[PDB]
Amino acid sequence: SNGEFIPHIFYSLHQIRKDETLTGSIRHRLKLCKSLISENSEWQDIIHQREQELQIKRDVLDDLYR
Amino acid sequence: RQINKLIDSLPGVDVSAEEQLRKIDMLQKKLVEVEDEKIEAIKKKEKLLRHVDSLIEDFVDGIANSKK
Repeated sequence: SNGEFIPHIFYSLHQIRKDETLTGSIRHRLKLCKSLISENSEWQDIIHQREQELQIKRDVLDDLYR
Repeated sequence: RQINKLIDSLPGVDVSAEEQLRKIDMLQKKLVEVEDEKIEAIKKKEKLLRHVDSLIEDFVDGIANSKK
């Protein structure tokens, strides 16, 4: 997901933690973050499989030449 | 003049026939030989087609063992 929308919330959150509209805006951005993350070792395994296909075919052509 | 052009355009005739008969026999021999050559060529082409077939079943076995 996008990582540029999170420090914007952290700035105001820092201000509130140091001290309705401020926390209201913070929540208004946090909802957009909720919908964003909701919309958006494992892949390694998958990588190998895809290449497995490529390797078998290369071996066949190499069977023709040799 | 058309008659002169036609009698001059006719194929080369001969007073004897042994030439013609000889030509016929020779042509027969050539026919037999070229037939045999055809047979051989057909055989070789068949062999090659068998080979590239073999390649194709290799590929099919590959993808079959692959995606499923």
